[PDB]
Amino acid sequence: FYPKLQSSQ
Amino acid sequence: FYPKLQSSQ
Amino acid sequence: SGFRKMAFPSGKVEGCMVQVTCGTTTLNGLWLDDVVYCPRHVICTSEDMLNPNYEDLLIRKSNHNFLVQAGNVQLRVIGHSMQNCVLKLKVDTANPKTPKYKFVRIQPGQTFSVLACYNGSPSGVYQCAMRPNFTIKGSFLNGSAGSVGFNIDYDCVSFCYMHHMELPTGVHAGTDLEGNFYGPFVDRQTAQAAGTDTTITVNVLAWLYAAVINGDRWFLNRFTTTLNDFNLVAMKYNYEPLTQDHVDILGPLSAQTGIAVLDMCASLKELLQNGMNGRTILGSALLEDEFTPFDVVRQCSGVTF
Amino acid sequence: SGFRKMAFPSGKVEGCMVQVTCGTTTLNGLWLDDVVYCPRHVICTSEDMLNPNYEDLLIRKSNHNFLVQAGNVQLRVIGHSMQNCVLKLKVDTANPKTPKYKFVRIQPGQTFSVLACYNGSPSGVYQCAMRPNFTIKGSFLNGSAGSVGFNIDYDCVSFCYMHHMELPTGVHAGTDLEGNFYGPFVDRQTAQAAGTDTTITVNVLAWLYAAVINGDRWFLNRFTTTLNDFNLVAMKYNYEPLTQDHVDILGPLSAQTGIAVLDMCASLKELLQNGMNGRTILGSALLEDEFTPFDVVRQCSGVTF
Repeated sequence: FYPKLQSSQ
Repeated sequence: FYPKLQSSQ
Repeated sequence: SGFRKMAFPSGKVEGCMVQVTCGTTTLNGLWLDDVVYCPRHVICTSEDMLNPNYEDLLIRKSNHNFLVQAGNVQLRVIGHSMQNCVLKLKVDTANPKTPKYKFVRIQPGQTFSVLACYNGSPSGVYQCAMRPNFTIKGSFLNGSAGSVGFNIDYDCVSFCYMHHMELPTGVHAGTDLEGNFYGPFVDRQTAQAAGTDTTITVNVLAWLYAAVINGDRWFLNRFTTTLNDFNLVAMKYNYEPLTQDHVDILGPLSAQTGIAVLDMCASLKELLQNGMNGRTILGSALLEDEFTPFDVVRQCSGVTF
Repeated sequence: SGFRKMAFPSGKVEGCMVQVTCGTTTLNGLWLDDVVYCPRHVICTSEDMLNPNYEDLLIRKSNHNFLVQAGNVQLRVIGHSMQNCVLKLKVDTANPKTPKYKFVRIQPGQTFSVLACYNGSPSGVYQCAMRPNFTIKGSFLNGSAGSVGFNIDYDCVSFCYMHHMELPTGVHAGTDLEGNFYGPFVDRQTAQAAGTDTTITVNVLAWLYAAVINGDRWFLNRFTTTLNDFNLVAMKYNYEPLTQDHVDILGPLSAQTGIAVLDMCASLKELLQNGMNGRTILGSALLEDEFTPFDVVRQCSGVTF
């Protein structure tokens, strides 16, 4: 997996 | 041991 | 990702905590509208907690015998009465921080957040479940009575627990906000004991679902079973029976994961008979039973208030 | 009695939580006085996730491209700047609910409470530790960036953490409130991995002291240890080395229980060798390391805020 910047769309 | 009502003094 | 023992935010409750002192006895009260609720044993002196006569103790009290402090403001008491095991102290100013609220009585297996307080001020907040034996595994010290348990829904605080006392095994007993005890306990210090406890089966299942939601999928298996066959096993390990209602409530989790409940029940069966095999689930070497299905959904879907 | 993973009361931080939207990207901000602090990747589009030049992305934005909402009120942004990995949005109104606060950078092993938010609204509060590998084992979903971690000192909130991102093992990384990341992580979605984590030894020992204070001694033994022999053993179990400062930090619990720190070290060596053999300690079948010595004293004495 890859890291996720945890804003929302 | 006995039950304790948990007020303070 | 991640799964934590998550409490509700406590600000709405924080604005309702006050201190109630009667003689040399002090505990916390809950100030809503123009009433403060607190355990009736605040009218006990140290020496009458063995067999108190609360009627007689209260009749010799008057309003000015109650010192109610809200921060650095004394509240003037203009009326007092007993409702079951709670004192209702009428005060002359309505709490301007009163949230939208209800008093609710919960059932064993349900969870809530506790704002533990001393002298009307919070020490912290944690999450509890009502055990099947009607005790609470709290963290409470002398002076903590009158702390409350609650749940939030949108903007409404449902008050469900007010703390009274500690049992000899160190677990805790209290009432709803109408002063009715949970469990066969009484507010006095004669000999009392918690009965045998059992594990909240539907909650463990909810927890395993949370694990799968978090990628802990090792306990999943190619097996299946029935509700009847599961409950034969669970009963042996001191688990509550799983009812069809419990299955229905586990529906949104089974739908979100793609695992049928009885498939999850099959994995739980294997976990009970063979154990976890030195592995852990969601950071625990025990099967956690203090998360409801809704607690899982609320946490993994990020429900806010 | 009892012992729980207890968080700080969240009310003061609840009153600082706002929503920040740039384009179609939304997350949380922290509103103190007339400044809103938020993670800088709010200025990213779905196309800017791998190798953003934030200076370049920022120069293309004006004040009115930042939509800040505090409940049902939009705040007017009158200025913006970047400080490391956070944005500071100056707004035209000071937050009337601003508490006494400080910005602090904590060390691995220290604990804090997280107020998990979405769309500027609180979802829940839980207790965390800065892991030795500079990750936190939180519970965070898409939209949770800008949630903060904190400690309270009676009436002063110390903000120590701002949430930014999730790593592939499902742990989390973030910054202090000056926008400096804990650990060697960066706010892009290229490949990143937490290093091997270790157990916070000083905290396991504090928790063992909490067990003694709550009446449990079954795990002690008749031995002592040198500090160096303790560390040679513990490190084979991926425990952090215990320093003399750690020993000093445990002095108060040592003094209250009558157990010398190196004697509790001997108990720990045996618990690691044996496991718990079907027992639990403060309700856990694992050695818990997210309680500091100060957390223990605070919960076992009734410290309030």
